Amino acid sequence: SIDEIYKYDKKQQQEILAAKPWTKDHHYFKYCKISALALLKMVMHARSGGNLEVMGLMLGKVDGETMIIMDSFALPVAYEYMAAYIENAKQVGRLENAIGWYHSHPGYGCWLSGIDVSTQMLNQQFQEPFVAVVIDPTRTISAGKVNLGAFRTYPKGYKPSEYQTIPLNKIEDFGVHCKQYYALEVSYFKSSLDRKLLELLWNKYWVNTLSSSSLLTNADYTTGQVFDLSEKLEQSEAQLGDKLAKATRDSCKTTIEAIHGLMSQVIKDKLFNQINI
Amino acid sequence: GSVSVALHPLVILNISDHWIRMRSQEGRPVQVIGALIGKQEGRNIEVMNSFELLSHTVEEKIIIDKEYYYTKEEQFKQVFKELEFLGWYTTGGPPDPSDIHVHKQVCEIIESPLFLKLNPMTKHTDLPVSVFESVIDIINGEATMLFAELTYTLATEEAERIGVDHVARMTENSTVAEHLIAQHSAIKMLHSRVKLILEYVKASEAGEVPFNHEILREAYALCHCLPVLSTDKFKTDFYDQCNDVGLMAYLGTITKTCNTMNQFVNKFNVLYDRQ
Amino acid sequence: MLIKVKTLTGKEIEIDIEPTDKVERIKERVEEKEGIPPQQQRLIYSGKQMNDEKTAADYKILGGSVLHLVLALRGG
Ligand SMILES: CC(C)n1nc(C(F)F)cc1C(=O)Nc1ccc([C@H]2[C@@H](O)CCCc3cncn32)c(-c2ccccc2)c1
Ligand SMILES: [Zn+2]
Repeated sequence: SIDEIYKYDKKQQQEILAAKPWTKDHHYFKYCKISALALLKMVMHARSGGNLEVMGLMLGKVDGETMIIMDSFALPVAYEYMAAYIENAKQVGRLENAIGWYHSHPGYGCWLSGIDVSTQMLNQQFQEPFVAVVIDPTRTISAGKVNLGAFRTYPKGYKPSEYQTIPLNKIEDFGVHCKQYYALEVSYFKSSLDRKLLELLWNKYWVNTLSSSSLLTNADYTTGQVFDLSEKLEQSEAQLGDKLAKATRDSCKTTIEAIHGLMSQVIKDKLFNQINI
Repeated sequence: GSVSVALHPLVILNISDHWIRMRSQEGRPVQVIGALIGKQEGRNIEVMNSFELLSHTVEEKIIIDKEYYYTKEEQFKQVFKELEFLGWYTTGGPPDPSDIHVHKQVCEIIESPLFLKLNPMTKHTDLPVSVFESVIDIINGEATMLFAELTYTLATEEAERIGVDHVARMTENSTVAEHLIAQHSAIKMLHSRVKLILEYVKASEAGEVPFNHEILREAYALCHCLPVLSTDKFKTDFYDQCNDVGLMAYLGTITKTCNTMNQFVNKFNVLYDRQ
Repeated sequence: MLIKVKTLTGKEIEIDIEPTDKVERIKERVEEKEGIPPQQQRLIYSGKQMNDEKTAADYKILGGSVLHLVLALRGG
């Protein structure tokens, strides 16, 4: 039956909030579990603004080293409207409180800006569990895959690459504000049961899958991945003379995606072209 | 379209999450009530994002707690400029008299209310059919209105399509199998459609069904279109793509071999030459 | 008299005041509780932001009203 993500346990949440285990170690949070509804609403709001920028809050809880997100609600926008709409979190009947904020970067990669990192610093300083989601609408529309942006920042006065596609303009902002935040591994959870049963509506499409036009839809994504892998491997070599394991994993995922696209193309060719010859 | 009802896949996920959250919170499954909004263009439904509208479910009666919905109206109007109340949703099987009472309460707010009855306990292949809305039948005496089911459509936008694809099985069970099961399902449903078309053609040939001169003409056109792009330029492009993917696989099999060789020499340097 | 202010995450703080106390006094009490500057902090009751000049005459609760604390950047 698995599940067990739901059934918000108030006592455990209060205990983990009062313990404050992330104050001692800065790299406490490493895994971000976004829900299906969270992603659906986030991407819908991100694309419902086109090239304009949208932002809202996302509700969830904390379990050990993972931060689970169950819901997300948009915002009207800096004026009194946003503050008035914030009361929705405590006005409705829901036990998930609030865990962070999401905001879109329409065509500017997935990194965190200077104002973004400053707001995240403030939010972490006075609201201990907080994460920032920096999803990109244009990239997921063009490439057909969703890129995630869980980018929790570091504390002030403390000292301790993936979507590097910004050609000219905002790459300067990327370089200066790069060590001020660390990415979180995004691992999606499906509630199973009802949603797993109802996911048959994806099977209803059956045409975008049969004609996917892969390997050209996200050609720029693969070229960027290879470009990142090149200096990842160069850094692994410099250290060697485990970054090599990470470079090997990245190469394996990129190659697996390429071979999956080729397999889809071969299946389509066998299904359609090799009939009535 | 004959009845112009278009549901969005986000509404179904909203109802499912609502039902699951309430079931986990209260231990047992519990009936839920909602409020579908959307855009009306005279003869169009176009349901979109739905909100809670908890109301009350006390004993056997549903009380009019619609003041909370009234407060939620201006709240959702701030983020949805072009969206208006259209109906309400529920979780259960066939319609019940309680559903009739709640629908009567809802008609006070809006003139054309819908009634979605997403069934989560279903155990049959095709999806639960959304909304059983009615034009309200009136007879002499008591109104005794019923619901006259009309068809629905699953029109979806691009962002919704990408999100649904991501939630669906896509990339313990290996990535090859997860990638291939989607193709297997798509090809299976295409094969079922083509097989049923072939069965209709055979039935028309034998004589079970009347001879429709246009269905077989469309079938002949479909058969004639079957060899898609069989050009020499298509073959050249396909072979170029295959060679590119082969090179991209070679670069990466080399990387994996280098990684394993590095591990081997690391283990070898601490076993034989202790320096 | 003795009210509670909750942040978005759900953290509760219990601050004691008098009926004639001002909202600036509320912000200063929250500052002494955690350390949030008054200009980087917004207070909400019943879904409406408090004005910074009214001495809690219509906010009479007598039973510890729940206030909502929202962090905001300086001057928007
Ligand atoms: C969670 C919200 C309420 N919030 N809390 C706190 C904190 F002070 F408490 C602070 C905040 C908050 O709204 N921040 C914020 C900051 C900057 C932007 C814009 C800004 O730079 C302008 C250039 C574009 C941009 C790219 N990346 C961030 N932006 C936004 C923002 C993003 C999308 C739509 C509208 C606004 C929000
Ligand atoms: Zn940003």
